Amino acid sequence: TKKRRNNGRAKKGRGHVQPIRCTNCARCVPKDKAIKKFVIRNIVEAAAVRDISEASVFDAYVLPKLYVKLHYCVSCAIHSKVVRNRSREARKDRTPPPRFR
Amino acid sequence: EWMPVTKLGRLVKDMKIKSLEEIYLFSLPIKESEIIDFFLGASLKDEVLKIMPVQKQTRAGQRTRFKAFVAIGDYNGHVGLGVKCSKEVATAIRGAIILAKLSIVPVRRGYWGNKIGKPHTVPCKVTGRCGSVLVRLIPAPRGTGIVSAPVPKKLLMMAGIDDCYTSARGCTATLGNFAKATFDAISKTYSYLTPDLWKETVFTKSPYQEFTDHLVKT
Amino acid sequence: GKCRGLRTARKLRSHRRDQKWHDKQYKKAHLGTALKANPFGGASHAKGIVLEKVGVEAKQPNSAIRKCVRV
Amino acid sequence: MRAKWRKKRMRRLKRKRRKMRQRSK
Amino acid sequence: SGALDVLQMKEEDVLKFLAAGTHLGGTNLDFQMEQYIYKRKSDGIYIINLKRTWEKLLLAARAIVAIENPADVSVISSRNTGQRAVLKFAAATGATPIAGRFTPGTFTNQIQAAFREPRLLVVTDPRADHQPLTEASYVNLPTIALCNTDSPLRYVDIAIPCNNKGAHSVGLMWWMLAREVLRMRGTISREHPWEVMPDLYFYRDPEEIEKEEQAA
Amino acid sequence: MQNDAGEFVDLYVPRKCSASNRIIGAKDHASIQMNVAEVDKVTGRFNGQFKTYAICGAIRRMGESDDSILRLAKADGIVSKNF
Amino acid sequence: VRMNVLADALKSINNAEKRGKRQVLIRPCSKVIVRFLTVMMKHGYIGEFEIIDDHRAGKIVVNLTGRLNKCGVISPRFDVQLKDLEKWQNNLLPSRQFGFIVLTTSAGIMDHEEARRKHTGGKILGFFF
Amino acid sequence: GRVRTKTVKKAARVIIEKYYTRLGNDFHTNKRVCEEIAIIPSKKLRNKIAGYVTHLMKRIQRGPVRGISIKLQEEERERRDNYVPEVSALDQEIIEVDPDTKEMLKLLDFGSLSNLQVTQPTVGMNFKTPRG
RNA sequence: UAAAGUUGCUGCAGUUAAAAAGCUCGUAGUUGGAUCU
RNA sequence: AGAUACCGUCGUAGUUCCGACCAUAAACGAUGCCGACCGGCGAUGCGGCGGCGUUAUUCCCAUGACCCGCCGGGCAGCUUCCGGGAAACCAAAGUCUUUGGGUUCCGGGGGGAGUAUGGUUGCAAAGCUGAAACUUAAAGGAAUUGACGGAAGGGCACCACC
Ligand SMILES: [Mg+2]
Ligand SMILES: [Mg+2]
Ligand SMILES: [Mg+2]
Ligand SMILES: [Mg+2]
Ligand SMILES: [Mg+2]
Ligand SMILES: [Mg+2]
Ligand SMILES: [Mg+2]
Ligand SMILES: [Mg+2]
Ligand SMILES: [Mg+2]
Ligand SMILES: [Mg+2]
Ligand SMILES: [Mg+2]
Ligand SMILES: [Mg+2]
Ligand SMILES: [Mg+2]
Ligand SMILES: [Mg+2]
Ligand SMILES: [Mg+2]
Ligand SMILES: [Mg+2]
Ligand SMILES: [Mg+2]
Ligand SMILES: [Mg+2]
Ligand SMILES: [Mg+2]
Ligand SMILES: [Mg+2]
Ligand SMILES: [Mg+2]
Ligand SMILES: [Mg+2]
Ligand SMILES: [Mg+2]
Ligand SMILES: [Mg+2]
Ligand SMILES: [Mg+2]
Ligand SMILES: [Mg+2]
Ligand SMILES: [Mg+2]
Ligand SMILES: [Zn+2]
Repeated sequence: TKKRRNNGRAKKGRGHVQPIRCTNCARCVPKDKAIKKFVIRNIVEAAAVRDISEASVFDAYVLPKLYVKLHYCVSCAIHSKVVRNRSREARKDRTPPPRFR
Repeated sequence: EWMPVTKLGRLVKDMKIKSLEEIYLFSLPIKESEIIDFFLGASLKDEVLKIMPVQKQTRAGQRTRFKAFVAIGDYNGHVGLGVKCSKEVATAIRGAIILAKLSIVPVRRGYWGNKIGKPHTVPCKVTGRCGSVLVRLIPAPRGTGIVSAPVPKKLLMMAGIDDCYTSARGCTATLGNFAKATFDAISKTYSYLTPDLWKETVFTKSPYQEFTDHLVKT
Repeated sequence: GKCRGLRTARKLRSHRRDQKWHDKQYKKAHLGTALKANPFGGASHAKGIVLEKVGVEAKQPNSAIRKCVRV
Repeated sequence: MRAKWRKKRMRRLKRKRRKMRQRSK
Repeated sequence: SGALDVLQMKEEDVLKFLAAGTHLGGTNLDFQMEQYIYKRKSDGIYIINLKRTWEKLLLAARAIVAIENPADVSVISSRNTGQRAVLKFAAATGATPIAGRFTPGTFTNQIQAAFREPRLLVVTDPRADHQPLTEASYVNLPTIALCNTDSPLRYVDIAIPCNNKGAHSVGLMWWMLAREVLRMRGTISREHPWEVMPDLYFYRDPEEIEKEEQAA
Repeated sequence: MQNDAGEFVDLYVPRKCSASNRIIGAKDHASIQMNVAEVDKVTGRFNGQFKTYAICGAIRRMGESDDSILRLAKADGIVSKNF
Repeated sequence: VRMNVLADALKSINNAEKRGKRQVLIRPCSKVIVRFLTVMMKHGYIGEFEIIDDHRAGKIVVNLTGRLNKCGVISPRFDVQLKDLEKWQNNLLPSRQFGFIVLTTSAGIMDHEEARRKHTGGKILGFFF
Repeated sequence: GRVRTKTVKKAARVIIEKYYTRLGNDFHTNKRVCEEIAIIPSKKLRNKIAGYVTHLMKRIQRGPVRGISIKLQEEERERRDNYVPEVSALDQEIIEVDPDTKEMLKLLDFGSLSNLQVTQPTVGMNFKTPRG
């Protein structure tokens, strides 16, 4: 009984895809199958922003951002709750979750 | 006493429709069981084919219901089949009889060789499908009789077929599918375009359109 | 699929002859090992000398002692 | 028993037979 | 219109169509709605051939008139824009209106209070009145629809290629259909314009109601 | 249809679809029997005569009943030739 | 590659008949195809057809009447004697009141009944009913 | 919680449907009318029905309700629905059309209309949402 | 022997129930486009 | 409890290149190849054709970047009562009792068993071909209702907590 039409990966019209290493557990997982996440955040947190803005020697000095690409295997993605199981009808929906308010 | 709730029932009760073939011509769905009793009447005979217990698993234990298969016919060109599931056997049998006489179709009968006298066999080879069950009916010479399994034979006799050859494939131990496949095969006799039906059709007034003024009154 | 040429009789016959050997009963009847292993040798009946009396325990879920003889 | 380990056990038994059942013998 | 001069479209009808915008379609075109289209202009908007629209409207009127009992025709609207037009059409012609929600099983469940057995069905939008359309296939019910450039035609027998989005267009289509039906019946005449104006069939838009309430 | 003696032997004669010539069965509940009124060429009022069309449910499910009805009306002269 | 032209033409005709089409385009043309279509048309199953003549193998446009249930081809073309015709009639035809088996005989391409009248055998091409 | 069970709501709706004229916005007059017209074998049930009837009457006075409809209200809505402007909104001294619309009208021998005014079409063809 | 359309030429199957060679080339075999009164 | 495991520190063959062997993978789309026919929709990669209008090559064509379309192969996606199937599902897994376009390989209830033996290839590990005696009434596929889960998300309770 096939669970998904695409076999859970994005491989179409090719034979092999080079594997990458899970950020959490260092497992070898094919790149197309792995769960990718691009994280752009601030180096200093919310309170640290106000604490630092007064102690800076510059005027309106913009704090640098942190850019990270994260790769997860299925087990780590499920356990960390970045990915959850869905209903049989809702599995087909592949629209990203409405994070934009 | 019968009080119809549809236009067709009111027309049939008020003696505006002569025969059931008028209803069959316009493919009007039948929603009241009393129409068939009005037309076919005493010629209808029914027979219970199977009583099957089914069970649904619950927290406290299994819940059992009984399903009745009833075939009906007048042995003179009309045949019907009905299935009904209930808690009690008698209620299921009554429901199956009602549902069987509701879904009654006419049967077309043809000849095998020389066309002398009344028709005795199927016009041609007809196939019916249900689940994995496939049933094939083939015309037979006069006096041959019905060469089939006991289950299709009852439906063929109730339809009014005298002679026929029968083939069957699939898991025929499923009595419901076995009966429904041959019922479909019998129903497909009037849906086959033979060269003697090539004449252009002359249309006629529909009973709804013909008796609209009488329907307005009642 | 199957070959439907007009000159394919040899292929069809050879294939059927070779694929009849995958039938359990045909191979059992035509191989000769079963006939060799059959104590009767193909006979309907046989005559023997009773060596002794034995009791065989009935398989579960039945419980009994079936009386048999070694001959 | 897992089929992979059953196959490995069969292979090891066959190798043991081959060592014991020498072609010279 | 069998090429009859009496049934030809006049200039005032063309002006009404142009003002209501019935000739303006959507950006998408259905593959079975392509014989009623004329040409796709820039910005992706499709233009509808008004002569074919008039032909389809006259054919629908001929189909409606052929029914003896006027009450056997059911007119159904689900969207709010068509409800007032359907009610006015039913009042002027004698049909049975269904404005708002359509209850499933109306044509099939014979023990319900609202069980009906119409002989003809007229709808405002196949994509919005799909539920009444689907139940027509169960009881041998012919259907008439006001379709658009992108509209499915399953179970639709007579499709009138108009613009069913704007309130003015829907009201004008219903008013013209009622006028044609009445003129074919032999109730009003073709020699003088109809007494009622086509603005009685338009959607009220309670914002407009509030604006008019405070006019004086 | 009939025997050697010529006597007709059938329960009824089913009607065929006007679009595809297929037989409309007794259990085909998606079939339509539609009537189109005829008008007088002089006045344009209802003549009292009508033309009858029959469409099977298979065509209707295909969404091809609109074109079939249009062509049938054009053939009968109800719809203008320069449609 | 394409190895039978009559098979392709008959399959196209049958598929177009199932879909309720009014006309069918079949290419390439062949005189065997023309004979088969003529045999079918003489019994009123298809109707008039027109041969479009390009300079390479031609094409045919066939009108449909909706009277055709099944038209098919038999491969390979088996030799049929006059005493073995009844078996093919029983196997392939739906009834004994309608349907025709098409044969190519030394007299020409005809149906099984016309071959019985002329007392000749041949090779089976196809059937239609 | 003070949610009313369906019995109270059904009785109140039927009472308002049948006797809309006799009711008002006063709880005590409503509860005196209810015992006159309806048979309630309980005092608390009668009080609940009257208290819901008063709330529903206030809601009706504010505007139309999703449920019941009064015959007088329906007739008055007909009068509000026969509103007719003095002039037709379709009547325009100038109607703007695109050149393709003018060609379509011309093909139907309607190119002689004076109300038509040809407007310049948009120069750029960009009518699709940017994919992304 | 029929039942067995469970040896299937008529007439069986090969995604998940038993099953299509890891892939390609290729001899024999099988099959092969129209057209001549 | 016990770890000869999962965890942590080291660490030998190996992991890297050249030359000889080995020919096995859930080597999978668990779906042979060639050809014909049979519904829509929007994208996408390559080539070609046509057309308002923005940009760069300071001017001009012309050529690049966009925009709107058409044709042909290709990887796919959505939808459909085209039709199939036990169903899951499939525009092929359709055009099959209305059964024949050509052709190759290949299966015959579950185990014994891909085992023994013979043959053959390899340095070896092993690869290919490949049984029987005997044993058994089921093994298995898809889906449905329950019960469980050291699975996910909600709700309620001073016989729960705060
Ligand atoms: Mg699973
Ligand atoms: Mg490739
Ligand atoms: Mg791979
Ligand atoms: Mg993934
Ligand atoms: Mg069994
Ligand atoms: Mg065995
Ligand atoms: Mg016991
Ligand atoms: Mg046997
Ligand atoms: Mg047999
Ligand atoms: Mg056997
Ligand atoms: Mg057979
Ligand atoms: Mg089998
Ligand atoms: Mg398998
Ligand atoms: Mg493969
Ligand atoms: Mg060769
Ligand atoms: Mg040749
Ligand atoms: Mg392998
Ligand atoms: Mg794979
Ligand atoms: Mg494989
Ligand atoms: Mg493309
Ligand atoms: Mg490319
Ligand atoms: Mg390009
Ligand atoms: Mg077959
Ligand atoms: Mg086996
Ligand atoms: Mg037992
Ligand atoms: Mg406690
Ligand atoms: Mg506490
Ligand atoms: Zn991981």
